[PDB]
Amino acid sequence: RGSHMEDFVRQCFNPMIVELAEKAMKEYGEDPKIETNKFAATCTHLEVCFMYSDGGSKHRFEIIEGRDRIMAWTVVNSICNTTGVEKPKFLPDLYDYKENRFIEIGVTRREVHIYYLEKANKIKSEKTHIHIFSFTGEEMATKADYTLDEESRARIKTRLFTIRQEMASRSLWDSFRQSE
Ligand SMILES: COc1cc(CCNC(=O)c2nc(-c3cccc(C(F)(F)F)c3)[nH]c(=O)c2O)ccn1
Ligand SMILES: [Mn+2]
Ligand SMILES: [Mn+2]
Repeated sequence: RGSHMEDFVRQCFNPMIVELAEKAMKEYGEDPKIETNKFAATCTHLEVCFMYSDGGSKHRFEIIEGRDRIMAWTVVNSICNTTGVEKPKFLPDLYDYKENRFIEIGVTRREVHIYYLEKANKIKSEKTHIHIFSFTGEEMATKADYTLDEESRARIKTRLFTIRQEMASRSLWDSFRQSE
């Protein structure tokens, strides 16, 4: 209790995103009061996922991340049963109604190369698109198909570097980097 990471997450991120990240950690047996770095990562991942869905058209994306585990699996069943795409192994983040594929969003504190390899080895049915962002402004997507336009993607990298900057200004970034 009483971690600077917790008060920064509550001050930096959206109240709804903080609430959405708290439920996800509660449900998966984690405690944002103590597991404060994973609390900051869950909030960051949520925000990026929400800006990404805002980058396309109105009915472009279906948001999977940010729903309770049971409701998230229900909507992918409807997506699989009306489109014909195969059921993803683990839960993804989005679905592309324009490109007809699921999307896996990733935010990393390392080389964009390593994370995607990790995210690719657990989805052997490589039908799901994988998209990595980085806190240093680098990105990395499947088949070089970065899905969105450059302006929407650049907005994501800008916000990511602001979070890393605010984290470092409070001497929190060093603990956040050497923990992923
Ligand atoms: C906190 O609730 C959870 C939930 C799960 C299963 C569901 N998870 C996802 O869907 C997911 N998780 C991450 C992620 C972010 C930081 C650290 C880690 C890891 F260190 F645990 F690997 C993963 N990034 C994504 O992009 C992503 O989609 C697992 C654990 N905790
Ligand atoms: Mn997810
Ligand atoms: Mn993800």
